[PDB]
This record gives sequence, structure tokens and C-alpha cells, in this order.
Amino acid sequence: MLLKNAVQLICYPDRIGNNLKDLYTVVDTHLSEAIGGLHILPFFPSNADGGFSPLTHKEVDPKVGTWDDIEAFTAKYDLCVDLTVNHISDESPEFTDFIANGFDSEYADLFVHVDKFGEISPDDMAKIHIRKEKEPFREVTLSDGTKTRVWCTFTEQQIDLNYESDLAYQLMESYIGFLTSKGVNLLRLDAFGYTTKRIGTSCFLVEPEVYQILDWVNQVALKHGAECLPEVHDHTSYQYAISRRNMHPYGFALPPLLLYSLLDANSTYLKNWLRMCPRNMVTVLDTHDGICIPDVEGVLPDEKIKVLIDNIDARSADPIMRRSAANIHSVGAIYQLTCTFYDALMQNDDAYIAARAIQFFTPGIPQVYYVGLLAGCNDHELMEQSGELRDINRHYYTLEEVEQDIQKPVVQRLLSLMKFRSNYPAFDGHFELNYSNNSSVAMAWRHGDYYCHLFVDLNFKTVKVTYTDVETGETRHLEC
Amino acid sequence: MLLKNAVQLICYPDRIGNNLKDLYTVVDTHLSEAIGGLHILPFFPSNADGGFSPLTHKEVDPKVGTWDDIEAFTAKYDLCVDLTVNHISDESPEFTDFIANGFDSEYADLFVHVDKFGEISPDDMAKIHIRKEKEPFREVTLSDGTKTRVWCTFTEQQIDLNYESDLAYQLMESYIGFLTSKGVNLLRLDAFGYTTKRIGTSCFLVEPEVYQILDWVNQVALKHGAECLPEVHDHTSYQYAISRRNMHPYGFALPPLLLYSLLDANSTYLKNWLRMCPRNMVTVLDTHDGICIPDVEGVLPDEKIKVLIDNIDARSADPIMRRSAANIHSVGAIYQLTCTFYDALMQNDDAYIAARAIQFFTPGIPQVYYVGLLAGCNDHELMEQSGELRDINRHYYTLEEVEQDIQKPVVQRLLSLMKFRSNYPAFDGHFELNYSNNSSVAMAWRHGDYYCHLFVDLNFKTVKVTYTDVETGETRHLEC
Amino acid sequence: MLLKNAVQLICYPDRIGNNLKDLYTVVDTHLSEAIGGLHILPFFPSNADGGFSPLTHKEVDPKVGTWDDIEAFTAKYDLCVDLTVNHISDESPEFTDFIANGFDSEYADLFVHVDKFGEISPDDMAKIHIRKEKEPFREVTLSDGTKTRVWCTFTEQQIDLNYESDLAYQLMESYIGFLTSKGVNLLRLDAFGYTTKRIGTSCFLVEPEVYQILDWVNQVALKHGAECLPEVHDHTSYQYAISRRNMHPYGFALPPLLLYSLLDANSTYLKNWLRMCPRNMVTVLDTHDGICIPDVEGVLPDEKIKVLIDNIDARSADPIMRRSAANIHSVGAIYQLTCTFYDALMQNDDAYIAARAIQFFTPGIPQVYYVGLLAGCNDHELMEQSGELRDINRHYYTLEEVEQDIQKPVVQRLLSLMKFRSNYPAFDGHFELNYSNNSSVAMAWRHGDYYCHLFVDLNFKTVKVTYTDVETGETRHLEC
Repeated sequence: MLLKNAVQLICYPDRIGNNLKDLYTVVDTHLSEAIGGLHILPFFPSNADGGFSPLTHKEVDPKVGTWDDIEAFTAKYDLCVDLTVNHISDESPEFTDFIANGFDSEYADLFVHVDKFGEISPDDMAKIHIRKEKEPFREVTLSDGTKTRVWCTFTEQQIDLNYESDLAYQLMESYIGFLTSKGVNLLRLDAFGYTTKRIGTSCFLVEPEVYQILDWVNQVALKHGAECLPEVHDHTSYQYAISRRNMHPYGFALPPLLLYSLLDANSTYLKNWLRMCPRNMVTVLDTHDGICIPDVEGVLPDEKIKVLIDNIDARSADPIMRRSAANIHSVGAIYQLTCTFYDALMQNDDAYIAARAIQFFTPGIPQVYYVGLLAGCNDHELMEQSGELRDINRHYYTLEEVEQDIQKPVVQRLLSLMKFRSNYPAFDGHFELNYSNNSSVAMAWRHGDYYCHLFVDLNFKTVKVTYTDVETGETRHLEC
Repeated sequence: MLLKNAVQLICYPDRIGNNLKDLYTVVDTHLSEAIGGLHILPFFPSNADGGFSPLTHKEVDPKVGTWDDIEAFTAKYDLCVDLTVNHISDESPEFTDFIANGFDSEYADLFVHVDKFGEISPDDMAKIHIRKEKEPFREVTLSDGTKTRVWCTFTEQQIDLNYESDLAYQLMESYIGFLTSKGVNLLRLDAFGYTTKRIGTSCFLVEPEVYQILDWVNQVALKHGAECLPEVHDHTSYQYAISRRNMHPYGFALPPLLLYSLLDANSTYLKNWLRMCPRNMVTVLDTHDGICIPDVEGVLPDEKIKVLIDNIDARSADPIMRRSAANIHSVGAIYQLTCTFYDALMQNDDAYIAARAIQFFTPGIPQVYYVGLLAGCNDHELMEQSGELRDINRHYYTLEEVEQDIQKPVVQRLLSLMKFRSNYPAFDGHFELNYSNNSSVAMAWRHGDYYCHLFVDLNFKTVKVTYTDVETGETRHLEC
Repeated sequence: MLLKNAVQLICYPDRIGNNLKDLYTVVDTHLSEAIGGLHILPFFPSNADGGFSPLTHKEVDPKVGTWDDIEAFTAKYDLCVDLTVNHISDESPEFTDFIANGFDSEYADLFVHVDKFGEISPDDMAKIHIRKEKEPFREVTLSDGTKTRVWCTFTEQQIDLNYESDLAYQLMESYIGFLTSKGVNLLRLDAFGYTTKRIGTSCFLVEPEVYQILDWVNQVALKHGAECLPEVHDHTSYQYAISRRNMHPYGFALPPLLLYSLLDANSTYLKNWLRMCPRNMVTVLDTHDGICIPDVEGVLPDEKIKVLIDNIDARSADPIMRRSAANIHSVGAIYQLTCTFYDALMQNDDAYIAARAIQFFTPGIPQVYYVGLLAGCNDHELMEQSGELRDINRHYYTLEEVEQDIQKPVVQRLLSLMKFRSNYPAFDGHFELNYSNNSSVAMAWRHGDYYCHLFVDLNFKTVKVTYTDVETGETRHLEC
């Protein structure tokens, strides 16, 4: 616990420079005052899906670096790493052993064997919540040639763990203990919503079993010195459910709501959300994924969400959709919009700095995506070569490119904002939303004598920060 | 816990029988096991607005009873009474002295004097959030015959208190001290959103000043042994703001949400709210007021509120509207629907018990309005004699009427639910929302060995309640 | 053709006068040339639902008459009688035996016993297609004192038959054999869609089992010299499925379609329907029930149906709704509109006569409801006294009331229209839809030299009928 209440950077292990050592150089050169922590997307050996199919959580993939490169970070920064509670790779030791020894294997129970369910009705099959149009089963061939089907939610390389079996808990406890020994204090629980499988249900976020699993993961992480950040993309009510269980929710509602507020110069729905937002959240504008719509339902009226989708889709590549949706003009249809936050704001520096300041004054720990940190645009060339829609938001940066972009004026304004947010003591106090008209936002933090106040005029995208000098009583105005 | 986690009754002092002694006899005869607490609508001497224009909070109106009639409840029951933080009667001693001695009066500062603001721009006049189509100023003639204007938000007999002056706090502290000495442990802060007046703002729920007033009232209440229930009809986010400040919010979102959920056999929105609902709330289905629409915005999509409004209005009396709102079919236009909750549910007994069952299983202290307790219908005849729309929901019950209505089968079902909710120990534990389809709701409470489960099928209006008998160790079914 | 291609009357046995003899006297006095047939609503002993809970089909209720009174109509006229294939009364001999002897009774298999299905999941309960907001089960106490549940779709007095047992088929064949022996040639199969019960389905119109039951009844009917008119209120496609079964469907699409056509002066959807209308269909404008909306879906665009609903409901009594469907302005929500056809047309004599003229020219045998025959208005007092909404369209006519209403000019116009339709030979030929603009309809019938033409101007509600007289070979104009 006692994670630093400072800005955090979200980055790949190899997207800045070529490896963890190059990323460390950039962080130490420019971000030593700007951030207190890092979320490094999965650096384990993985055979699919951008690192999210790990063979093990106990090894660092050699192509990106070593466990020593990771620990260089744990010295100065908080470290947040993924724990893929839902699945492990088919090349993992446990699954390859299941292929080798079949149902005789000790890890046989660790996986979900479809035959236990029996015949599943068409109605019950339709209920299962998956984006893929293919049943969530993979047929695998054992070494003797027997053909058996195991539950597989995502790519064929990812094999879902069976939380009916105790082995899944031992496997999770084993990973958590190793990771925390490396100095990880924040565990991002990926795809936790899929861990419970029950025919006749959605097989997504089944209550109350989902919280019983979450509570166990949270208790074990506490054993080992780590807090938890469970990840769900769905209705905002689940972030509240996470918050109530003393875990960190994600502020996924903030990006689309802030996008709408700046594009329309409306503050009403943003202020309503700030007044009721969950207490211990990690806030984001952009992530490694894409700007997610379901997390804003209820937070934004449906018509406003449709307006945001129609506005953004002109400046973006094709959105990621929920399965067989059909009518793109529908909020229900769209899962994620693929664009860089800067492109969504139309590359207006004042609008982008306004968004980052509002995020930074929002309760919770603010996380800055590396593409956003450098004010990156949509990477159309990478999407064409990789064939992956999300790569439009995952540009590979050369060290020289980072030096060129760090000097950009919009990035310089952002860096001073991050240093203020990371160091000024008022943010350790309590949050006071202030009265404002429907076209501006007023936010403030108070800690004893320390006080900082943010005013954003959404019409003109002007950002004004006033603070109390730590050395002196007189108030001061941050350049922003 | 200072308050009992049991059902509470909301009643007038004189609407069951003619006085507080008649109310006590009814509570003692039929409700002694059913409720742990009582909210009595204002019993002070008052010249307007159904008791909410109190000359003083230190007296009981002689026509309804005596302070001793009040203490008869305080021995066996928790007691919730209103404190009208915003305004006091013009016949109050403080205001009457102000008319007598003018600005020489020691009480002159207690009121808001319009001339201090000077000229008010039409733009600043438009911002002021009040329902009446009249300016919130009233000219009064002092004894010497000079005319001066004081601010008054509601009827002309209610005169707003000035929270710029310490006299307002002193008065409230005086009221809080007297009320708590009589045995009031829960203070409903009526219309607190109006207490801050600032030109250039709405003069409603001005942040962060409105919470500074709330904190002082809460601290004073706590010193005297009372908790606070501040009352706001507005966006649900204000209830979260109250909950965060360790006060009891109102579950005003629940009535419109349940009505839509039962009328349309849809549980989706209700489960989203139950998953994130605020922590220490007092829940209601019907109140003395009317089913209020702004409290459900965002909780229900705009389309569904429109559906609910048109459905109820087609079979009910005229709604209360927001000031000068032309469109009847707009959410923005309707402030309150005038209907009895039993009539809002079409006098379907099964639907009504299902609604109360869901309220009782919702986290927080459930409050039952006296009209709904007797499953009363719309009183159009009372409205015609009175000239008031709110009286459709404020029927006068004769003692003989109460005995016949208590006997109605639907009321007997409700009483059995209230006894179970008020006494079963699982409710002192934690809440477990359960997975269900989009036409049913499944809720449970667990406290160690105690466990109770509610299943409601919204298509067929069936209620199933299962509970465990700890000594037996076996599940039992509570008939409902 | 087994039936005459002439107008038919739909009437109660006791709604004209007090009995069947009174009805016979009115038919013989005024309709001997106007009509060729009669549909007499149930005259059996029945304990619910306006004669549709028959104790037996082999007895005539003594209050309405005797079997000889039925046989009077048969000798000069076609007779259409209901066969309640789905259910029989709980007072029936077969069900009374089951109450007495329980599962030992010879008739136990005749009813549907809910416990055989076992635990029914909430999803499977939700699929069941029933209008009432209650579960489709009725708990009954056997004389031994046991409580068991039997399936019942409608009122508790109607107990659904079990078509998995042979006893149900033996019961129906016995009814059909008796009814035809009395001279009935048309059997209306009431609520036939409910006969198939399968958990996991809607339990409504389960294909192809529903047609196998339909084929069985038709074979029994044809052997005994009767044709079948199965009654289903749902999508038009079911009328086509019935038509291709060599059975007479109902033209239920026509009443709502014609009402929109006349109220909005639009003929396009009507001509689209007339061009593809199902063959061998009995057409209606008004029935003993209310005007049914689902039968017009797809035939009319949803927006126009919405226009019709809002128009009618604004000036009429409450509609019957589909189960738990909040949205009163929605097509999905509304089952039936409760108002007479004359009132549905604003008591406009020209529009009403034009509607009947179009009906009589539509392919198939036209049926005229007795209230429409006398141009009856909404009967609010009968509905106020009965408590049954449908009674607004089921007025009781005294014999003297009939004598003056027959004399009404709009009724005399209709009578001349019925005589022309019942007797002119062209209607026995082939039907020719004619070109017209979107404001008028032109329909024709040709049989050899006989030819008649109908032109309706929907803007001005003018009716022109031209026919040829074969000996003259000269076009003539018919008063209408």
C-alpha cells in the first residue's frame, strides 16, 4: 500500500526504444519528476495478443530485457503489471503437460473441460458474452491423439483457467508471490469478468461469485504487499462495485465524457460525474486499447454518446464492435473507437492540455499513456503493416523520435502539468468541486494550508491553475 | 449504529385519526414488531405548506398533541423529524420582531434583504432555480410603514434564513438542541439546497459552500446524538455527495426506477443501480410529496423516463412541472408525478408486494409511507375539497378505516414483509446482488449463518423469499 | 364451395332480445336477403369469459334457448359455431371428476399437469406467450386435500386441454360430431395457437406441431361436413400458413388497415394488402373482441400503426395491453383497441359505409358484427357496470331498440350494401384490383357477363358502385 499519489506512465516494454533499458533511459532523463509510477504492459513470454497470452508470469521475455531491467524501475517508481487471471498460454508448462499426460496430468484440473457441461442448448449458447462469432471452445489433440475441447474465450493460444479447481488459486498465488518479490505493488487483473463459467448465464461478471474471486485475489495480493486494479469494460456500476470492495476501479468513463465535454463545450455531465465518481480509481484518458463506449452509458445520455461516436468516427479508423451488432449508428453496437486521444481532440493543444488538467484534478491516481505523453497522432502506416486495428494507437517510438517530440510545446506544457500534479501537496487532501456555468469546469484540492484550483473555460480551452506557495502564504498562478 | 436497521413509517401527526395519541395507538396495536422507527411530518405550529412553515421547532401544535405525545414514541422507536434549515414562518417570533423593530431588531440579520444585492441582471435573475413563476422576493411593511424586500423561495409565509449571518446557525443549533433533547435521533434537512444565495449562480446547491453548511449541521447533530438526512430532489450525484460526507442520502431514484422496472418487466437498469447505489441511504417508494423525476435521470435512460411519465400521466392527476417548461413529454419538464404508489402500480397486489420486497432488500433503512402501508388509492375527492394536487397522496384515515384497511390481504402481506425485514438478522450483514436475466431480480443478505434470498419475476409479479433458520440450519420459505 | 359466398352476421345468442328465438325473429324480419349465414357466439353453459368457458359443447344454455332454436337458423342459413380447442370449464364433467378423483380419474390425462415439467427456469418462464400478468398455472385442491397445479392460459375457470393425450382428441371429435349433427357447417377454432405446450418455447404456435393438430381437426371437420375457421391473433404470416392448409383464415389485418386508410386518406398500404391478401379468408371489420394490432404489423408501417393508436386511444376507452409493456404509444405494447368501429370512424356515416363497401369487395366471405350492423356507439355504461372493457363493444339491444336502429339511414344504406354483396353474381367470379392514386381505392369483381365496380374517394368519403344487369347488358348504379 502507500502507493505514491502521483502521475503514472502506461507503456509497452519495447515501444519506446527497443527494450526495457531504453525505456528506463527515457523515464530517468525526462520523467523523474513528472511520474511516480509505471504500468508496463505485459513483458512475459507470450505467444499471442500483444503479450496477454503469457507462458509464465515468472519470466521476463528475453527480447525486451531481464528481471534486472524491471527492478531498475522498482527502485524509484511504483510498478503496475498485469496478472492474466482468466487464461494462460497453450505453450505454458501447465498446458503442455496436459497435452503430454492428458487427464493423468496434475494440471488437468486447472483447465475447463467442455464435456462436463453436456449438451448446451442454442438459447444458452447465445447468452455467452464473447466478441468472437466462434463458440468459446478449442479442440486440442493430446499426445496419444485423443481430441478434447477446452474452454477458450479469446485467441486459440489463450486457455481459460478453471476456478472450480483449487489449482487456479495456487497458480495465481504462485504468480503473485513471484511478481511481488520483484517489486510489483499494483496488480492489474485482466479479464477478471470471464473467470466464472456457468451454463444458463452470460459467463461474464456473474454475481456474487465474481467478487468472491476478486476478494481472494485481493487478499493474497495484500499478503504479498500489492494492491489490485481489476479491469472491466462495461457499465460504470461495476467500477463502483470494485471500489466498494477496497480495490482500485478504472476511470474508463472519463475519456469519452471528457471528449464530449470539450467537443461540445458542455460541463454538465462531467460535473455530475465528478460529484459521484468512485473513490480510489486509476484515471485514464487513453490506454493501450481504444476509447471504450460501454463505460460511459448512463454517465452520458445516449444521444450525446451517439454524437461523440459520429464526430470521432470521421477522424478514426473502423471501431471495434460487439458481435453481430449491425447498426453502427447505435451506442449498443460500438465497443471501442480506434483513435489517439490527440486526434479525437483534433490535435488542439489547448483542448488536450485542458483534458489532462481536468484528469489530473479528478480524484484518484492519473495514468498517462505513452502515445498521449508525446501527443501522438493516428499511426496509419503501422496499422497497414501489422494488420491490427489497435496499432493505430500503439506507435513504435525511436529514441530520436522521443527527443523530437519531447520538445514539442504541447508536450512541454503537459510535462509541467505532470510535475505539478506529482509534487504539489494539495492533491493529498480532499477534493472540492466548485460551482460553474454549463460551459466551464472548476475543481480544487485542499490539504491544510495547501490549496490548488483549476478553472477550464470549455469555449476557449483556456486552463488556469492557482496554488498556494509551500514556502509562502501568497497564492500563485501555474503557467500550464 | 445509532439507528435501528428496521422499517420506518412516514406519517403525518394527524392523518391517521385526528392527533398524535391516535397515531400512537395505531402504531402500538399493529406496527410494534413491524417498524423500529417513525418519521412524523412537521407537527410544529405552522401557517403554510402542510407544516413546513414553522413558527418554531420548540413547540408541538396544540391541535395535534403535546411534546409528551411525541416522547411516547421515543421510548420504543427511533424518531425522525424535519428541520427546515432554509426558512421559518413570517409569524415566527424572530420575523415578527423584525417587522416590529425593523432593522433595529436583533433578529434583522437572520433574514436575506434583497437591496444588499443591488440591481440584479436579467441574466442573473434567470439563473435562480425556483419552481414558482414569481420573483423570490417579498415586500413586507415594517411597523413604521416602510417597505423592504426579503427573499422567500416558497410561499409568502416562509421567509428564507441568511447563512451569511451566524444568527442562522445559532437558531438551528438552538432547534437541534431542543429536538434532540425530546428524543429525535434523525434530522431531515428540508430544502437544504437553497441555503446558499449568491448572485451569478443558481442559488441552489452551490458547491462547495452547500457542503460546508451540511458539515456544520452534521457536527452539531452528532454532538446532540442525532444523525442527518438531508433532502434534495435533483441529480442522483448529490446523494453520493451526501453519502461521502457521512450523512444519510435518500433513495429517491428507487421509486421511478422500480415503477418502470415492474411496468415494463425489465430489471437491467434496476440491477445497475443496486450494484452502485449509495451507502447509508434511507429508501422510499412513496413519500408525502410525489414521485420525483429528476432523481432518476441517468439512472434510467431518457427514453424510459418518457415511457414512465406518459404511462402514469394517462391514468393520474396533473404532474407538478418545472418552471415554464412547455413540453409535457420531456423529462426536463416534469418535476413530480401525482399518483399513489399502489395506483401507480395499477392496484396490482402482487406487483406492489414485489416492489416493497425489492425496497426492503435494497441497502439502507426502508421507509414506508402511511398511504402505501394501507395500500390506499388516489384520493381525487380530497384534492377537490383542498384544491391541492399533493392531497391525492395524502388521504385522511379514520380509526375505523385503518382497522378495515389493515385487514386487506395485500396489507397483511406487507406487514409480514415488514416484520421479517425489521427482525431478520441477515439484513445486518452484507448485501449480495445475484445474477439474473433481464426480466427478474435476485438479491440476498448474508450475516454469518443467517442468509435470506429474494427472487422476483417481473413478468408474472411473483415473489420468492428464502431464509435460513440458524438453529435448524435449514432453508425456509417466507410466504409473501 | 361448402359455404355461401354471402354476408354473415356475428351475434351473441342473447344480445338481440333475450334469446335465440328473439334473434331468429330479427334475422328473418330484416336480414333474410342481406345475409346467408350466422356466427353465433357461444350458447353453451359457461362460467366465464362471455361464453368461452363451456362446460360442454353438447348443451344449449336454457336461458338462451334450445337445440331446436339453433336448428331453425341451420335450415335456411350457414351456421358458424365456436369450438374451444384449447380449454374447457373447470365445472365441466371431466374436470370435476379430476377434482374428485385426482390422478386416478379417467380424465386426469385430459388436463396439463405442471409438475411433470419439473423445475422451470426463469428464462423458460419468460418465453411463455400469455397476455395475463399471472403465471399460467392454477393451484387446485383435490377432494383428498392435495394441492396440484394445472395449466390455465386465460381465466381460472378455463382449464387448458393436453394434446399429448388421446383423450383431448376424443373429446374434440365428440364435440365436432355433435355440433355438425345439429347443422353447423363452420367451426371456429378458438385460441388454437395455445394448444402446444413445450418448455423452452413460447408455448404459442409451436411449428410444425400446431399444424399437425390443425390438420387433424380439419380432417374430422370435413368428414362431418364442416369447414374450419381457426382464430389466431398474431403476425399475418400465420393466416397464410392457415390458408395453405385448406382452412379459412381471418382477415384481421383489414380493420386496423382500413381505419388508418380512412382516417388519413391513404390507400397505398390497403392496395398492397388487397393485392396479396390470403385466399378463402373470412373478413371482419368489428368482432366481439377489440381491434387487434399485432395482426396488422408488417401490413402497415409501425409509424402509421402508431398514428392509428394515438388517434383512437385519445377518444376511446383503455386498450388491452400486451403483458408488462409500459410504453402506451408503442406498437409492441398494444394488443387491442377497445371501441366500436362506428366510433373508431368518428360516427361518420359515409366513411363507415365506405369501409363496409371495401370489406364486401375484398376477396373472401365478409362478416358483419351486430353492433356494426346497427351502427352502435361505445357503451360506456355497460362497461362501467360490468367491469369488462370489451363490453363497450357488446351492447345489449332490446327488440324495440333494434326496430328503430334498423330504420337509421346509415343502417338502411348498409343493409342495401349487404343485399347487393350477398346476391349479385359477380362476387362468385374473380377479383380485380384496379389502378388508383394514393387517395382512393378501385376494386372490381367479374363473373362472365356480371361485373361490378367499387370506387371510394378517401378524401371525401364518397362511394360509387356500378354493376351490369345481364339482360340489359347495361351498367347501373347501386344506392350506397
